[PDB]
Amino acid sequence: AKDLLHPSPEEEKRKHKKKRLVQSPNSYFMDVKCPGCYKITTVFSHAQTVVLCVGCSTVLCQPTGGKARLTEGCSFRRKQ
Amino acid sequence: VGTMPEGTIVCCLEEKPGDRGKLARASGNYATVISHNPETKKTRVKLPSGSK
Amino acid sequence: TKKRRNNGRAKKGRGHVQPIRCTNCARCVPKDKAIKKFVIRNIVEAAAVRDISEASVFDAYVLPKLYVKLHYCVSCAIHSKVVRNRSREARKDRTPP
Amino acid sequence: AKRTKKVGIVGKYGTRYGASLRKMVKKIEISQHAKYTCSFCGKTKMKRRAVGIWHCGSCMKTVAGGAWTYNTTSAVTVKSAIRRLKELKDQ
Amino acid sequence: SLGPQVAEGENVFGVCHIFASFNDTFVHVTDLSGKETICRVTGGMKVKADRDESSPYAAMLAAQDVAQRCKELGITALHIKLRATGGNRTKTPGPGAQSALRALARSGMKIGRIEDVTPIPSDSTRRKGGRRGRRL
Amino acid sequence: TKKSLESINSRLQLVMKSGKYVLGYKQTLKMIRQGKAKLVILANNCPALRKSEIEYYAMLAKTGVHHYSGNNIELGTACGKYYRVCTLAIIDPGDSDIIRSMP
Amino acid sequence: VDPFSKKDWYDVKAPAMFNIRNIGKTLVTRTQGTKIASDGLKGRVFEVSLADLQNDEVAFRKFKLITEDVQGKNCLTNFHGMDLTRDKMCSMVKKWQTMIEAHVDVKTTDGYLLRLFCVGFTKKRNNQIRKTSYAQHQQVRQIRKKMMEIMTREVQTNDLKEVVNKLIPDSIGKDIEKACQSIYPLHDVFVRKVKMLKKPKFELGKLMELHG
Amino acid sequence: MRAKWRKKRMRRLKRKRRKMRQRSK
RNA sequence: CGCCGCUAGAGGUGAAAUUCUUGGACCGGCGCAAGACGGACCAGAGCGAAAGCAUUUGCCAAGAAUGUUUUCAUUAAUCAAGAACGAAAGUCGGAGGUUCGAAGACGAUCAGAUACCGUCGUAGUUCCGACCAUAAACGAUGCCGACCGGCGAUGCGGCGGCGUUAUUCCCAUGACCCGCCGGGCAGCUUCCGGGAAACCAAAGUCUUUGGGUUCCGGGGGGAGUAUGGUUGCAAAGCUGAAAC
Ligand SMILES: [Mg+2]
Ligand SMILES: [Mg+2]
Ligand SMILES: [Mg+2]
Ligand SMILES: [Mg+2]
Ligand SMILES: [Mg+2]
Ligand SMILES: [Mg+2]
Ligand SMILES: [Mg+2]
Ligand SMILES: [Mg+2]
Ligand SMILES: [Mg+2]
Ligand SMILES: [Mg+2]
Ligand SMILES: [Mg+2]
Ligand SMILES: [Mg+2]
Ligand SMILES: [Mg+2]
Ligand SMILES: [Mg+2]
Ligand SMILES: [Zn+2]
Ligand SMILES: [Zn+2]
Repeated sequence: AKDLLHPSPEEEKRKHKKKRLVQSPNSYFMDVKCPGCYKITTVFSHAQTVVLCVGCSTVLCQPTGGKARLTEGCSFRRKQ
Repeated sequence: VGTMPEGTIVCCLEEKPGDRGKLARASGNYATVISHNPETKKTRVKLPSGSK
Repeated sequence: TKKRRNNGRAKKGRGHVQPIRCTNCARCVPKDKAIKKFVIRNIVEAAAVRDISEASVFDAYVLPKLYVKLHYCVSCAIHSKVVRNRSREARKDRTPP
Repeated sequence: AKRTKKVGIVGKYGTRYGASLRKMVKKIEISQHAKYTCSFCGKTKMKRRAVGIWHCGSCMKTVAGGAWTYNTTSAVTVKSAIRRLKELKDQ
Repeated sequence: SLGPQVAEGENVFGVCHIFASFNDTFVHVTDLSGKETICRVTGGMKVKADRDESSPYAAMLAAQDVAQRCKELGITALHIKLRATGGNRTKTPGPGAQSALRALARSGMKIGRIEDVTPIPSDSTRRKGGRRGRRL
Repeated sequence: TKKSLESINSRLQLVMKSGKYVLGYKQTLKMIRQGKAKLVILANNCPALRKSEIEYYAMLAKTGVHHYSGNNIELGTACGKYYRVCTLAIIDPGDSDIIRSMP
Repeated sequence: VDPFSKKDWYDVKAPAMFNIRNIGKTLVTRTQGTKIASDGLKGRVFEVSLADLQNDEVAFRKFKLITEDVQGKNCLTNFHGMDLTRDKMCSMVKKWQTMIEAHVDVKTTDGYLLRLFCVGFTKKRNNQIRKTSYAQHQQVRQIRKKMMEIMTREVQTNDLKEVVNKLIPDSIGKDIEKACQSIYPLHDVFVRKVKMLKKPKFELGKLMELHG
Repeated sequence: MRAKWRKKRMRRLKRKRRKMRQRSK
């Protein structure tokens, strides 16, 4: 017997994107503080295109299968 | 034929230098150039029969 | 019936594997189905090592080995005393010591 | 309608000259009477002249080609080999 | 003859090609290059019968006679190349090689290094046997 | 290379419906003499005389030159009209960036 | 007749820089009429491994020598080829490694053009349970470019004395093993074979320059 | 007798009977 | 095949013989030519709808899985007729012909061999074009979908882990180690349940019998035969019965 009504959060983090009960995704939105000028740029986690900041003309994200890697020393936060 | 490398596929050549075309003249044929000697300027060719 | 689950060989994903000749009777056999071994031998008789160790020019530093991927088919390997038969629960075994 | 089922262009011969001979003459009579697309002007007005000579109605540009088709596959092989041995180390 | 060099302690080298087959055995003594065959005795030369020319007794008599002739022509040491029929055939050497190394090292003929230059193909042009090959 | 030709085909798809262009040698000569044309595109197998003349008019009139590597049948495929064509003239690029890609 | 009463004895002098230059001694017939004695000497070769030439390098990695000419009963040889012994080559092919090949034609500074090869293997890194250790094949296509690239700079701008002096410690192999580390841990890097296809010229002046 | 060679003999008999039919159409 | 040295045997077998051999074979050494083939690395590994695919390199399009807070919004599954691929062998043209080798030839073994063994050698084996559409085409298990135990693996993505290690010095991807997720090829165990059993995580969720759907079998022989029709150049393929 297993409580499917109230499962363990350790299980809920481990299980797949869509196996669990509420089926929320695993991606997030991250705010990148640009090294060049000042600008905070809202960017998606699993971005597919290159992300150019409109002022500084420096490449933020090299898009990769999975989640993109950043350029150099750019923090991020979790917001919902 | 001294200019061309071996493996060159030609047609309408001279046997002796200066008789304006004798070998491999018929329709749809070719001679093939192989094995140059630098000194004593000679060259092997394959004729369309199989004569080297 | 099935005598074996794997049908003898080890092809499962494939549709066709190359054949390789046997050494004895020269029959082509798919190269997982064949009985495969590998003879590492001293190229001298191990009893005859000492005769060459007597009159060897160098200081016994040359020690040549002969390596052969040896490759049998099952129809002659059993006759040539390699793959001797077993029991029902003894077919489930792996590598001999 | 479809007036013949098998013989195609070779029906002009009739019941004579033999089955396999008509079978082997079909596949190259279609080739020598087919219009081809000119590689120069881009139109489809190639037509065979006397044997070995091909001609396009636009631009009058006359190309020495195969005896029955526009290019022999052996000749295309020779042209590819000639350009390869050309740019191979510059003679 | 006087042959090579004197001043003992120095060895005069020769290459011995040993060719061990399942129905014959060759021992062959050549110079370091390979053209000049010094002495060449097979197994069937030493044994009269036809079936014994792959037996290990044939390699002993071939080895004794070649070791005699090499001492006659004054060459001391031997590098040893060993081989069998390796194209499509049995890559293993015959039984004669075990005999021929022993009966060279036993009576003079000091040995340098030994290699097994058996001609191994890349990818095996068709076998002599057929589809199902040898039967009995 | 392949990204360049795919860029050429996609930007020609956009110029096909958005921008303004003229076709044909005689009509492009009007636009190149009037300077209205910005960028000319010549097919591979156009004759060498006409190719040299259009390239000479462009080097006179300060106009972008491009050689479309391809037979004039598939140049018509590129411009999206069933007849064949040898010379494109982008006299008004509406949304594209073909001229802002190479020169 | 007993023709070994007739056959003449020459000594075989090795070329430079090995450590010592006495290979051995050979035997032809005798300069008699049309048959000059120096003819077969121009054609003979020599197959000899190390530890007697290079004075205690590796025992394997044979060398092939082509006898250039003879000089006052001394027959001198130039470099011809370099091979590995069958026992060493058939060793170090383990069932669960990944054998990697490479081959390249390359011209020297002078008129020599030569073909040389390369063999490589993967390596079980220490502290490992996964007993396979294969490569994803794109690192293999990377490393064939790498091993073809480095040989072009050790051979293409060098001459023969320097490339043989590179082949003495396998400096090509130690260099590829060093430059390999960022891509994969290769193991037992060798060149395994180098053989000539065209010799430029006889050049006894270059032979005397090889000596001193 | 194998089913293989039984099919072969029936096949050869079929070819013989076809030749007999074509000999008397 | 060309030369170079030596020298009477060399092949080949259960044992020998046919065959090559002082006109120098086999053997070694160098070199050239031709065609076929890609060993070892190669595994209960991958990929492909299957048949299949293994030297390097480039070009050409194509695809699975994974990641996705991307788009469209029921476009879905199985399918009579119809259609594309479909190993080996076989057939028709063109090119060449290394090895093997049906047929055929001999030599031996046997009472007899036309069989196995050996020597020679035809078509084919190769490539380019067309056809034929069959196999123990096998996991002898139609396809899609869901549920029902565990365990260690391994291949491919993705994610987490101041563990270790190579750069030069952060930095990343590199190489192992630890663990999770997705689906793939598999395996050990078990009283999951089944079946006639062998055995199977499917061949289970079936007398408590119903998720959807195509093809099929009805004692053995006669027989995939006859006979019609249809395809094929032909070999034959597809459909296919009865008397007894
Ligand atoms: Mg049984
Ligand atoms: Mg199969
Ligand atoms: Mg018997
Ligand atoms: Mg020979
Ligand atoms: Mg086929
Ligand atoms: Mg026939
Ligand atoms: Mg005919
Ligand atoms: Mg004909
Ligand atoms: Mg034969
Ligand atoms: Mg069937
Ligand atoms: Mg089905
Ligand atoms: Mg089916
Ligand atoms: Mg991984
Ligand atoms: Mg990567
Ligand atoms: Zn066998
Ligand atoms: Zn035209």
